[PDB]
Parts: sequence; structure tokens; C-alpha cells
Amino acid sequence: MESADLRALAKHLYDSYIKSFPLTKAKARAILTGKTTDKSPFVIYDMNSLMMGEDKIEVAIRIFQGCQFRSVEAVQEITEYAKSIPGFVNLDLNDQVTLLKYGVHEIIYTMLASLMNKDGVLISEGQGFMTREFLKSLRKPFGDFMEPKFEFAVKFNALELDDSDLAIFIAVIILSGDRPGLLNVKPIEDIQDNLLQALELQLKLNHPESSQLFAKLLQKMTDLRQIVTEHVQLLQVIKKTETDMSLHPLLQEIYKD
Amino acid sequence: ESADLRALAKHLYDSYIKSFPLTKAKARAILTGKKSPFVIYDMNSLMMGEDKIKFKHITPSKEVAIRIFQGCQFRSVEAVQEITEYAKSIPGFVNLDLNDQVTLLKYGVHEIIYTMLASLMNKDGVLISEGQGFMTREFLKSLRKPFGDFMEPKFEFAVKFNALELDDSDLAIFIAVIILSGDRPGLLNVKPIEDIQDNLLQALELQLKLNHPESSQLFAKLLQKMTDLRQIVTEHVQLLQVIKKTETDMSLHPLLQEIYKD
Ligand SMILES: COc1cccc(COc2cc(C(=O)O)ccc2-c2nn(C(=O)c3c(Cl)cccc3C(F)(F)F)c3ccc(Cl)cc23)c1OC
Ligand SMILES: COc1cccc(COc2cc(C(=O)O)ccc2-c2nn(C(=O)c3c(Cl)cccc3C(F)(F)F)c3ccc(Cl)cc23)c1OC
Repeated sequence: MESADLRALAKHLYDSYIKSFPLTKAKARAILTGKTTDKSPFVIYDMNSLMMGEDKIEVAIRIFQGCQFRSVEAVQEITEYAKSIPGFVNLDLNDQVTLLKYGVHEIIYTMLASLMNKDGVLISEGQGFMTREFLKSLRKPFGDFMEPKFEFAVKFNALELDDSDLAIFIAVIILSGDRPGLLNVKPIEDIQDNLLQALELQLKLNHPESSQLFAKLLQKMTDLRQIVTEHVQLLQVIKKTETDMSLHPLLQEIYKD
Repeated sequence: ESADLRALAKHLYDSYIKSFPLTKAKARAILTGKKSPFVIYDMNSLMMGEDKIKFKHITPSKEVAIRIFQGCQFRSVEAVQEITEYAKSIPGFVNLDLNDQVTLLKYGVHEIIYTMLASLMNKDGVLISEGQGFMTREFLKSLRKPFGDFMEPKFEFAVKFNALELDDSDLAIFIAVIILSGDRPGLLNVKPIEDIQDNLLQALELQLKLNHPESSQLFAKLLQKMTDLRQIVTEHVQLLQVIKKTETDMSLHPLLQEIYKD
């Protein structure tokens, strides 16, 4: 509740975010906006360039399983980040699991936007870039499975958050007391209150010209919840068609209920 | 500009009182028990309560679950017009593109009906007919088939929402914020809608700090509820669709159906 403690918490989370996540938004922007010989990605815009990209860095399935492995890794990274949020490891262990179970999808989407612009997405730790038009043109349900991610990202990126902002935002998401099946909501909300205070001051200091950015950022948690729902519904339709295709137990478990 | 935000707060409060039949303050007095309302807890008391209150929605389907459902519909159609009138008092609203006004109201009214419905609810039931009646949660939940499960989610929301302990001066501003959502589909001119919503958000922030100084980050917590609102409105629509496809005894006069179309 004291400015200095809120700034200290902001610094702590930012520092920890850098440690836990391989590719920051600042790095991603440097690659995407280019003007750099050294950080230049190989671009995959069609089938042949895919085949060449593998030598450098069914198609829809292989891409799908690519995103799946990355998402598993992201869960791992988010889980490590979560442990650094003051108070989190002290909560009831079941609550820790529940907070992660419901939080990871929202966070993956949020952080995926950092790697995206209107025309595509960074892959393989920035070494590649796959175009939106290619992903959208994948067959059957897969094309329409890729595209909504971009639609979110374009909207979210318009807020122009930097990493220091996202570190605190991602923490707020995890510490949601409104998750189903939580045993002890009160200690969760007490932490979230501190995170929200930290986020509000961060945004006022780091974006003084951007009125009510705090409120606008929270209104995005709405867009996140909706898109996670569509995501799950779309995956289920895929499993029922693609009985050959399989999901990591970790994701299977997250999806359960 | 604090003064302008307070002015905006009072302007909306004043208009909210004029537009809505039963304030939250009055509804709380009735519910906590502080002209006892007629209580509907079962079939027989329903039959008496209409012959006593004369609900204006009772129209030549005989089945009870359906007639309660249709009663909620009738009331929701009235609420739309009340919300539409209230909207017209929000500074800047009537100056928006006319199609955008229609779009905002079309996509807002559901979220606003849910929010305000909570004002009339506690854990045990809901006020009806300007607080002259009270129908129990248990009775609503115990209606057959899809109807019981259609009613209960509204209470589940209300109980959670009411825990924030907003009063009418708070809600007046919150309701305005909902209406002025720039992310509605099909909006032609988003900028002026977000400009107004920014002023309303400022007003709500200051209102909540002043009116609830002890309740830290209540602003944030209220905005988080817009999440819960969007979700439940989605479920709501999906539940209606299942009713229309299922209930072969839900036919009405085409003019009625037309009135209830949205
Ligand atoms: C060849 O591999 C890829 C091809 C295209 C895109 C990606 C990168 O995709 C992601 C990267 C990250 C990250 O770097 O942090 C995070 C998420 C994705 C990604 N996941 N994804 C899903 O469908 C998904 C999501 Cl969002 C959450 C949970 C589970 C999944 C699922 F894949 F299991 F089903 C995406 C869908 C579209 C896009 Cl463009 C990206 C993702 C590749 O990875 C190297
Ligand atoms: C017999 O009539 C009733 C029985 C029980 C409750 C009510 C009052 O219901 C409402 C009152 C108001 C109000 O006074 O402000 C507002 C909403 C309802 C109500 N609507 N409702 C819906 O299903 C609903 C909603 Cl939430 C939003 C949009 C549209 C609708 C729909 F009904 F058209 F479909 C309810 C569901 C359950 C309950 Cl307990 C109340 C409502 C009666 O009316 C007098």
C-alpha cells in the first residue's frame, strides 16, 4: 500500500519475468521491426518455405503439434514465474493447482500477442516467423483454430504494454479469487489487491499520457476469458475428428473440466 | 476536474432514480425486513399471488414453469425500455451515430438486466412487481426440465455480485460504463464511445474511493465482474436456444413473439 513497496514489487516481478520467459516482448519487437542484420528471422509463408525452414532454423498436424509442444513449455515457464509471486507458494496446495489450471491459458494468449503482429508470429525463440495468411490457410478446422489468436493479439497489442507492465498483469491473472473450486479465496484476493495496486501505479508512471489504461487493461481480461472458452470448444471438435492426434497429459489435465 | 466527475456522478444518480421503478436501497429495505410483500414459494401461492397482485403478463400455455418464464420475459422487455431511457441521459450518448446507439443498447441490455436484477435478489429469492411480491429461489430452482436450471445461475451471479455491496449511486455509473463499450460488434465510430467511457470510468473510480474508502481496489474488482457478466450472458443465450428448439408448447400469438424477438 506504500508507493515504495509497490515499486519494489513491480521491480521484483519484472526481474522474475525476465528470468522465467525466454523471449521478451522487447526482443520480439526488435526482431519484428527488423532494422537489424543479426536478429533476422527465416519466414515461412507456404509449404516449400516450411520444408526449407526446418533445414535452416500432414502439414496442419505437424504445425499443430508444434504449437502444442511450445504451449507445454509455456505452462512450465508460467508455473516457474508463479512460484516467484509473493504469497503464491504459501497458499493451499490445491488452490495453487487450481489457480494455474485456470490461469495458464489466459496467460499463453496474453504473451503470445507479444510475439505477434498483424502479419504473423515469431517461432523457435525468434529464429523463425510464420505468416498469418499461411496459418489461416491450413485445412479443415486448423486454419480457423490459428486465426482467433491473431485477432486477439492485434487488439491487445494496441495498448502498447511493455514487459514491465505484462509481468504485473500476468500475476493479477494468476491470483484470481473467482476461479472454480478454490478452497480459500480470501488470501488469494489479498495478494491480488497488492498486485492490482502495483499494476495501477506501474501504468500511471510508465504510461502517464494513457488515461484509464488500468481499466482498459482489466477489460481485456474479458476478451481473454471468452477466447479461452472458444479455444477449448474448438479443440474438442478437433479431437472428435482427428482420432490419430494426441495431446500432452499436462494439457489434457488442464482441459479436464 | 474532481468536481466534473462528482457532477457527472450526481447527474447519473439523479437520472437512475427517475428511470428505474425500484431502487436498490428500497429493495434492500424490503428484503432485510426493515408492507410485507406477498410470498410465492409454491404452486398454490403462485395461483393466489396473481389473483392478488394481478401480474400484467398473464395471457390466454397453462404449465407453471412456462408462465413464470414468460413473466421474466415480459419484465425484461420493460427493463430494456427503462435502460434505453436512462442511456439517453448519459452525457454524449444521444450525439453518437444513431446506428451506434442502437448497437450499444442491443449488446448492453442483457448485461445490465443481470446486474440490476441482483439489486432485487438475495440468497433466498427475488422481488417482483416493484417489491410487492417475493418469489423464492427454491421454488424457481425446482421448476422442471430446463427451467429450474435456467433460473438458478441468476441467483448464483447475484449472490457473488451483491457481496461488493454497491449502492445505487455506484451502480448508476457502472451501468453507464457497460453501455459505452467500444468493443461491441458493428460499431461505426468507436472513438467517441471510448472517450465517454473514459470519463465514466474516471467518475466511477472517484465515486468508489469516496463512497467506499475502506474497500481497497473495489474499482478493479467491479471491472473484473464484467468478465462474469459476459460469460453468463453467453450461457444465457445458449440456454434460450435450447428452450426454443425443445419446447413445442411455447407457442404464442405472432405479435407477442414479435414483441419478444430480441
Ligand atoms: C511449428 O510450430 C509453431 C507454428 C506456429 C506457431 C507456433 C508458436 O505458437 C505458440 C507460441 C507460444 C510461445 O512462444 O510462448 C505460445 C503458444 C503458441 C500457440 N499455442 N497455440 C495453441 O493452439 C494452444 C494455446 Cl494458444 C494454448 C494452449 C494449448 C494450445 C495447443 F496448441 F495445444 F492447442 C497456438 C495456435 C496458433 C498460434 Cl499462431 C500459436 C499458438 C509454433 O510453435 C513453435
Ligand atoms: C413471474 O414473473 C417473474 C418471476 C420471477 C422473477 C421475475 C422478475 O425477473 C426479472 C426482473 C427484472 C427487474 O425487475 O429488473 C429484471 C430481470 C428479470 C429476469 N430476467 N430473467 C431472464 O431470464 C432474462 C435476463 Cl436475466 C436478461 C435478459 C432477458 C431475460 C429473459 F427473461 F427475457 F429471458 C430472469 C431469470 C430468472 C429470474 Cl429469478 C429473474 C429474471 C418475474 O417477473 C416479474
